Amino acid sequence: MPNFFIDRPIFAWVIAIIIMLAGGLAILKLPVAQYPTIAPPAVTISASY
Amino acid sequence: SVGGILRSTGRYLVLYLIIVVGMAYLFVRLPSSFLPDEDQGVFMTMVQ
Amino acid sequence: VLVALILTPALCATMLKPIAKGDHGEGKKGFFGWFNRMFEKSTHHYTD
Amino acid sequence: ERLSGNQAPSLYAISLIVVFLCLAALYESWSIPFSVMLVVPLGVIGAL
Ligand SMILES: CCCCCCCCCC[N+](C)(C)[O-]
Ligand SMILES: CCCCCCCCCC
Ligand SMILES: CCCCCCCC
Repeated sequence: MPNFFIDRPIFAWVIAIIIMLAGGLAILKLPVAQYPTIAPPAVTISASY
Repeated sequence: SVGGILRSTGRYLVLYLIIVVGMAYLFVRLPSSFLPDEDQGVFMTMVQ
Repeated sequence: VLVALILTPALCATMLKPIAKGDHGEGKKGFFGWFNRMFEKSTHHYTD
Repeated sequence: ERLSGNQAPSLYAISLIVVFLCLAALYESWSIPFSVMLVVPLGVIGAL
């Protein structure tokens, strides 16, 4: 694989550029927060007498 | 015929740019919808 | 590892400037000249 | 209609960019791909 891309430097760039482009487009859509869902979920039953 | 086109070259590059402008015009001109209305062998009549 | 097997070798074969046999940047001028002599000397200390 | 909708122009831009990059890998050239990419408007004109 190294000897393949040593002779084919433009191919090597294409793979890198496509990965970078995919990454760039991902940053636009990706949500932003402090933490992910780390808190375990809770259910509360509320009753009144 | 192709042999004669390559002797000109620059002539047909100007014709290409007119096709690109022609393409650009039709695209801008063409109205846009989502999905066409289909005949489903059924319809309804509203009475108010 | 994929970048190091695909891109890095391609760049090394095209972008890297040829280094002459025996040259370890000891003859460079300024700070880099001093650092290279320091490191080459520090390597001899370490290996010993 | 209000929130989001017209995202086609950006996807067509990305499509042609990725096709150019893939053509560049196939031919091992930044220039040769254009010979293929310049055919696109000759097809789009007919559709319009
Ligand atoms: C962000 C894309 C920039 C890619 C430009 C690469 C061409 C410069 C020459 C590098 N080379 C192909 C010889 O390794
Ligand atoms: C010298 C060739 C330049 C490489 C083209 C990079 C394409 C950018 C895609 C966003
Ligand atoms: C890079 C380490 C050099 C020091 C070696 C220790 C010699 C006593």
